[PDB]
Amino acid sequence: MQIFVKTLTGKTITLEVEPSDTIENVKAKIQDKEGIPPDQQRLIFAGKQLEDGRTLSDYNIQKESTLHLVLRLRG
Amino acid sequence: LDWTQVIAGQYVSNPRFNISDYFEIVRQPGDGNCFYHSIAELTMPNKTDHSYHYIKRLTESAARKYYQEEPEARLVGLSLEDYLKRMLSDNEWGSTLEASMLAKEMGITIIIWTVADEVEAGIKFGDGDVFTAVNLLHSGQTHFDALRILPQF
Repeated sequence: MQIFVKTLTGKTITLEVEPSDTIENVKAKIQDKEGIPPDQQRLIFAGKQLEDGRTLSDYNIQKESTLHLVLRLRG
Repeated sequence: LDWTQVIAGQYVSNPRFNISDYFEIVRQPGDGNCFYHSIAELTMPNKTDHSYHYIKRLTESAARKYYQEEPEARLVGLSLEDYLKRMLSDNEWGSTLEASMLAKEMGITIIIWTVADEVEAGIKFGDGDVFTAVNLLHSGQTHFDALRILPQF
């Protein structure tokens, strides 16, 4: 199915995923399309930061849902 | 300026600009305590190269209070105690996680502007605005300096 990820930038990407995909799977998909290391990624939905181990379905995240991608910035 | 609250007390925004157009940049050492030097710069009078030690202490008490519930501490995956031992080491990098905890601990707003030589985004900890906030510059993906709003604003 399809969901959208809005990057820090505000860039809006599409992702092909299953409800059974883990938040971790999703982060590796994001790394594949946009080149962002997963350990830098915070995916947020409905005011909650989403846990790597859980699935899109564990989160009741349906088709064409939009996630926010906030980065961890170190220096 | 358009801020969206993605999680409680955390806001994101997407303006594009050169940093030199709105801010003076006050460069900070490369030692790499820069995140702490940058906060000292903007919050501590008589700030010198040793002032950061005190922000590291406010960071240590902030963590004792907020670390275990910070969303971003889940990407760190250290116990509160291991985090502390690492964070208090000399040269240890600060980040958006310390900005979130210091915002609460110091009752301030901190904004980190990251630059992809221009500005790609900002992340804001706390409810205040660019004028009353502590403004940090994140550059090269690996470095912080302080910013001061230019005189005419």
